[PDB]
Amino acid sequence: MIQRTPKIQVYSRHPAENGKSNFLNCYVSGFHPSDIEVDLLKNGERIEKVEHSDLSFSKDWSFYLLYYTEFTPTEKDEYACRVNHVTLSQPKIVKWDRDM
Amino acid sequence: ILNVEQSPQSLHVQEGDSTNFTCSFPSSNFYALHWYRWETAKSPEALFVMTLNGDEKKKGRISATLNTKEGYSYLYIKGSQPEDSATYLCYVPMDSNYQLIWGAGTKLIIKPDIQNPDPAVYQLRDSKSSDKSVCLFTDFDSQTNVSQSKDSDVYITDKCVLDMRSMDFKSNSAVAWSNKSDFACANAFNIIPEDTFFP
Amino acid sequence: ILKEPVHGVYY
Amino acid sequence: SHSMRYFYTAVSRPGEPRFIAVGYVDDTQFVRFDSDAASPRGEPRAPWVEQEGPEYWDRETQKYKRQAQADRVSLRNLRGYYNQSEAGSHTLQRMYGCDLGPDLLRGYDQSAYDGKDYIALNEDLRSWTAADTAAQITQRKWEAAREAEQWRAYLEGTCVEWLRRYLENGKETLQRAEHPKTHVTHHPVSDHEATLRCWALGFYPAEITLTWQRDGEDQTQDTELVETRPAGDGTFQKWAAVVVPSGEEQRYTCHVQHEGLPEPLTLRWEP
Amino acid sequence: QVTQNPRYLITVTGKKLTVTCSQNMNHEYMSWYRQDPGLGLRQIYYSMNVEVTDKGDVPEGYKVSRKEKRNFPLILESPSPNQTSLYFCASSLVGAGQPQHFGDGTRLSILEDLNKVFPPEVAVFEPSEAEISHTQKATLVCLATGFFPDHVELSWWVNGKEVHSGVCTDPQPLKEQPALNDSRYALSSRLRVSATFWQNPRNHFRCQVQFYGLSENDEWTQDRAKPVTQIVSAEAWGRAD
Repeated sequence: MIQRTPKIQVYSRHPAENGKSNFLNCYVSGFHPSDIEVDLLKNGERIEKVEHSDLSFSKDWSFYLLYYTEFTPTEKDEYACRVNHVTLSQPKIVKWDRDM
Repeated sequence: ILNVEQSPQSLHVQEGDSTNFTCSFPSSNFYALHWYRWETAKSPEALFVMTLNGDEKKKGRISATLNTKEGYSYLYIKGSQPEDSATYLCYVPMDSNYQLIWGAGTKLIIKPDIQNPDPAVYQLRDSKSSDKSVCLFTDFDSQTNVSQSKDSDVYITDKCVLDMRSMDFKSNSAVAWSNKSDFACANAFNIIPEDTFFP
Repeated sequence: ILKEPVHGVYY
Repeated sequence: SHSMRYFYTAVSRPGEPRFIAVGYVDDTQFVRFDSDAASPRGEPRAPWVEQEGPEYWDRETQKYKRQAQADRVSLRNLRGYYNQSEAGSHTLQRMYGCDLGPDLLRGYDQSAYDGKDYIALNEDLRSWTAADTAAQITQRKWEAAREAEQWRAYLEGTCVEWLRRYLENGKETLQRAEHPKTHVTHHPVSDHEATLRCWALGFYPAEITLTWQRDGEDQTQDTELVETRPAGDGTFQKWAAVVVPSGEEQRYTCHVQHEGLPEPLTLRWEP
Repeated sequence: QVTQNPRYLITVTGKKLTVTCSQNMNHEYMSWYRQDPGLGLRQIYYSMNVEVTDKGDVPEGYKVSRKEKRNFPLILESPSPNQTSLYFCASSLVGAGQPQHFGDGTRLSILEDLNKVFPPEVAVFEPSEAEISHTQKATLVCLATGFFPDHVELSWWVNGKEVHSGVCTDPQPLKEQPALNDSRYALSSRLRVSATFWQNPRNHFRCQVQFYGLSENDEWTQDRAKPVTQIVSAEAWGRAD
C-alpha cells in the first residue's frame, strides 16, 4: 500500500493587517490516503468552526485540502495548524509567520 | 420517453421474396439496439447489436441498419426461406443502459409458393383405439383460410405447411375430427377454394 | 456536465 | 489553453463507501458532490452554473448518484482482483476531461487504485493502457461494453460543447487574467547569508513562473519554489526564495511571468 | 452455453421452487425473463455484477441471488398459478455492450391439484386410399388427445430414424373443452410420404409423444396411474394393397 506524507502551508488569504478581517488558511497537499485530520489553532487551542474545501487531487493522485476560517489577526495572537495523518508518527504543528 | 414501436406487427411473404421491417425508438435517450430472432419452439437468438449511427451489419441474407438521429432501425431479409418464419424482436437499451425496453415484435410468416393446387378433403382410416373419424383438408392454395368449427364436438386445426424436401414439394393441410355419428368429411369444412375434390 | 454513467460498467 | 476536468474520489469504509466528486473549468471549481450528505445532490460552486435551472441540476445529481453506486461495486471488484480483505479501506480515483484547441485538442480519462495508476484512456480515444494484470481485466470489460466509443463521444462532443458554454456564461471571470501582486522579503539566516523571498499574490490563473537571477544568470538550481497555494478567494499565491550572501543582495533579481502581466516583471530587494 | 433446468416442471401451489441457470463463460450479466400470450417478454430480475441484483418489470413473487458469477437462480418462495409461464434465463459478457445468450426455457405449470395432470393418448390414422389414387401421395395423421398440461413433444419416426421432411405439427394444441381453465388438450400432426413409400410393407411408421408430467418423487393419491413423465407412441406399417 502507498502512503504519501502531507505538505503543510499556513498563511492568510490577504496580507495580514492588525484589526482587519481576514481568512486563516492551512493548505495540506500531496498526501495519501485521503483520510486526514486538520485543526486550526489560536494560541494553542482549536478553532471551533473551521471549514475546508472539497476533496480533490493532483496529477500524481495525491490529495490536497484547504482548511480556512475567518479571523481578525492581532499583534499578540499566535495562530498555527495541527495536522494528523497515518504517515505522521505524531501530529505536525506549523505556526503561522506573517513576515515570511 | 421510453417507447419502442415495431412495424409491421405481422406480415406474410412468399418464400423466395425479400422483406424488411422497422423498429422505432426515440432519438434522444438512446444507448444501444439489439435484434433478436425467436423461432417457434426455439429460444430468442441474437442477430445484431448496433450502437453507432449509420451502422450497417450483414449476416448472410439478413442485414440491418441503425439511424440514431431519426430513431429508426431497419431489418432486411433477402430471399426469404421457410426457416425465416419467426418473431423478430427489437431490443433498445435506453437512458445509458438504465432502461431496458423491448419491442412488441414483428411476426414473420413465410408462405409457400403453392403452384398447381389440388384442394381436396379426404377421410383417413380409423385406428382400433380411436372413437373419432379423421378428415384431412390438403393441397389448397396458400391464400385459403381455414375458419374454425361451428359444431362443439367437431375439432379443426389450423393450416400446416408440410415440406417434402426430397421431392421439392410443399402442401398446406388442415385436419378435422369428431366422434359424432352424423359427421362426414365432405361436410366438416362447411371459404373453401372451390373445385375442391371430394372423393 | 458530468459523463453519463452506463448501467453495468464497472472496474 | 482552456480545459474542463472532473475528479472522482471513492473510498471504501469497512467501519458504504464515500463518493466525492468535483468539477473544474481551468482553475475554477463549479460543482461538488458528496454522497455523505443528508440528501446528496450536485451543488454549484461558481455563479456561471447556478443560473442553469432545476432540469440541469436534477440531471447532474442523477449522474453523480449513479456513478457513486457504480464506484461501490468497482471497489468490491478491485478488492477481489488483488485478494484484499474487507477490513481495509481502499481508494478509487478518476480524473477525466477535455482541452480546447484553437477551433478538442486532447481528451483523457485516467484512473488510479490505492494511489498508483490503474487504467487510462489513450490519446486516440480508441484504446486503453492497463498498469497491471488486474487492470487488464478492467480493460477487457470496458472493451466488451464498447466503453471507448462512449468516451470518445463525450470528450470530442459533450465535453467541448459545454466547456465553450461555461467559458461564455462566465467570461467575465474565467477568460480574465489577474496580474500577480508582487514584493520581495529579506530575512537574515546567518552572519554571512540572507534569504530573499520573491512573492506573487492574488493571481489567476494559477500557471506562473518565478525565477531568481544572479547577474542575469538564472539561479534556479538554488531556488526553493513553494507549491502554488489557493488563496481561498479564487486566486492563488506562490513564492520563490534563494539564499544569498550578506554583501550581494543587490546582485539578485526576481522575474515573474504570468498571463495577467503585459510583460514579465523584474523585481529586486528594496531595503 | 446458458444451462437452464428444468425444461418442464409441474408443482403444487405454495411448494417452494428454484429454477437454476448457470454459465461458465465468465459472463457478468444474467437475467430472468418470462413470456406470456398477449404480454410478450418481460424481465423479472437481472444481475449486472456479482452480488448485484435489480428488479425487472415483473419481479413480484420472485427472488434471485448472485453470490457467484456462474449462477443466477430464480426462486419462487410460494408459487401461485399466475406464475405458470415460459421462463428464459439469459446472459451477456458484460451488462452493456454484448448481446444476450438465452437458455433453453422452462415451461413451468403451477396447479392447485395434481389430479388434473393426464398423460396423452396417441393414435395414428393411416392414409386415405383416395389421396393415394388422386395425388400419388399418402398423408398419415397422428392425434395426441386428453393430456394436461401442455407439456408434450410430438415426433415422427420412420424406420427407426426421426424424420422432419414431410412432417407438420400444430403450433398450438386445442382445448377439448374450451370453457374450462383446466381442459385437457389435443394435438395433431401430419406425415406425408409418396404412395410408393406407404405401399412398402417393410417401412415402419411411428409417431411419438413425449409427455413431461410428474416425477417418481411426486405424491400420487389417485386410483389411476401416476401421470409421470412418459412416452406414448402409436405405430403403423406399410400396406402393399
